Amino acid sequence: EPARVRCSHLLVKHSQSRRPSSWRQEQITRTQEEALELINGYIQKIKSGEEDFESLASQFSDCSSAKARGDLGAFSRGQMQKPFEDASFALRTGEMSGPVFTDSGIHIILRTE
Ligand SMILES: O=C(O)CCc1nc2ccccc2[nH]1
Repeated sequence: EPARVRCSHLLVKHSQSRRPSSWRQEQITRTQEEALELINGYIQKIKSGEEDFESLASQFSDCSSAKARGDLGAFSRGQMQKPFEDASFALRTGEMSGPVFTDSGIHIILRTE
């Protein structure tokens, strides 16, 4: 295990998220069900090739790392919420997670380093 991984991510928030607003929407109104549908819709478009992970994240991620095309930079263990940390460290570089759940909402993660 490396000390640190670098990942990008795409966050979809929902109305029950820890903090239900984002840079792109003043109040998050979508239900958790709609959030997971969006996430799965993204996974299937990135898989077929119709959409690009980092373009989607710059447009639609509810995390302000959208401005950096999803890039969170490098992080060690003990910094990120545990489910996000665990999914990140289990990816190979270039590999994308399935849906990942944290208090902030639902994520997909791309390990870059
Ligand atoms: O806008 C916020 O409240 C923070 C968004 C957020 N929450 C995260 C949790 C884990 C990793 C990245 C994350 N980005």
